[PDB]
Amino acid sequence: QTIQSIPQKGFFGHPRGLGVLFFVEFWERFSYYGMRAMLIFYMYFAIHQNGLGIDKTTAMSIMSVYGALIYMSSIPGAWIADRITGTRGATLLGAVLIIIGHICLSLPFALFGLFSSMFFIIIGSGLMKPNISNIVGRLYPENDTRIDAGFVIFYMSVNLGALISPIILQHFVDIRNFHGGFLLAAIGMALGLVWYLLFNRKNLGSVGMKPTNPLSKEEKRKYGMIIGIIVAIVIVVLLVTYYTHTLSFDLISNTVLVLGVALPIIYFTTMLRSKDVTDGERSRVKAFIPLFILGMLFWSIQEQGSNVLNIYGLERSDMQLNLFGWTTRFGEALFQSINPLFILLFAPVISMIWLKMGKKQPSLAIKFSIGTLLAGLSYILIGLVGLGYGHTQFSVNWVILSYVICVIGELCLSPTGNSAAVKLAPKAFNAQMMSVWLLTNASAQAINGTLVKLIKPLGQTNYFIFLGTVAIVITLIILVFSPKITK
Ligand SMILES: NCC(=O)CCC(=O)O
Repeated sequence: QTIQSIPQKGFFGHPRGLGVLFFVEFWERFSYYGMRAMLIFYMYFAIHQNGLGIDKTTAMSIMSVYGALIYMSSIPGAWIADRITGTRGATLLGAVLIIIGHICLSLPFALFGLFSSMFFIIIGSGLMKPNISNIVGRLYPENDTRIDAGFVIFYMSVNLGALISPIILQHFVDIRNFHGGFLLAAIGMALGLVWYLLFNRKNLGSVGMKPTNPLSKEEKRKYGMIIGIIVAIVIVVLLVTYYTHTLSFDLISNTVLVLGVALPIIYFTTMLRSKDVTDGERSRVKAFIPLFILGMLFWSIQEQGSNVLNIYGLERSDMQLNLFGWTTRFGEALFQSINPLFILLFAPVISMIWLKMGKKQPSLAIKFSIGTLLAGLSYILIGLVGLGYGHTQFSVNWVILSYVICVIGELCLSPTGNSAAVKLAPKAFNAQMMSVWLLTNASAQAINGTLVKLIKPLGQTNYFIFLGTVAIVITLIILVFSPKITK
């Protein structure tokens, strides 16, 4: 028994190990969202401002493609833990790779430093993200009802790190000390790794020390050749295009765009064509197709707050917060703190609205439709402000109001999708259903990598109105099938 080897109390009424992983996940998410908040400005700011001087659209595309690959890397990363290392080994290995990637950005390696950093953080996040979360659930016995509250505490560390790191790193953006700020994130991640190394054995015991489905001798040869050949094809294609001077980021963004649209098709088709899925379960998988489209439309607009809305605010607004006499300069990195702050303050509030309803509360489709409509309206709001003011500089309050309307939509959509990924999941395809709910974000980010290229031809203001309209009309179309989709 893995439960007999660990403490069952010790961290606010939950296993002591939830305390070790809260500290690790806080420091890892602190360094991730800190690095991310700075990265967009580090890329497109001029060389004389200590940036890389990359074209605005290419910097926006790198941000969205980087985010897509982090979520896609969870899929092979969960597999490596399930079949090769176990969840403990993948977490430790993944954490070490994330540290290397942050150190890559602290060094004066310009573009080599940027892409080698992304490479290490993509692989490391894939190995750490799904497996640290798996260990949290395995700390609880089969019939223990504390598990849901345990994850509510676990995901507080995620939003706490996301809130605090842009506030701390705004100083490094202001003085243009990008390397200094990226070293702070590397030191932040090092605290999380040292804490795991000091307290993982006595608090996590034997949980996750070995893979659940180990590979047989023949499978090590089979999967080794297939993976070996895929890693060999990617290396040569990138090397031949580099030395012939025909390698651009368009190669990476187009490959990831294909993966973003191909992966959801492969997963849905497998679950529908399987013989280990009942007629009742097959109808729920069919009913999650329009919900997947709504989730994708939601995450498309929400994730654009890290590379489109913030640059627009920095370039077109006054960047002067002004609320009931409280006026101060609004730092560009602090746009990334609005979303995690409102989740911390209003996630338990919206949770009590549904708990004081029970049967009165709306369906999964109505919650997914409310969320996508609010995300669509947030882009209509800022688009109409740009259209109304034109060349005139408007208040940063309008940009903040856009982020606030989008986070309110996330409070309706994000928890519903987590519950849908487990309730609508077939008995044999639980891990595959967690991948489709995860892919609503990855697919949206893969589309965003190419969707940002429409900003120059359409214009930044029309781009916001077009996306917001597309999101609302498709939501209202899917909303006419709300009684049908409820199965
Ligand atoms: N759970 C993490 C978030 O939702 C925050 C992301 C953001 O800074 O926009």
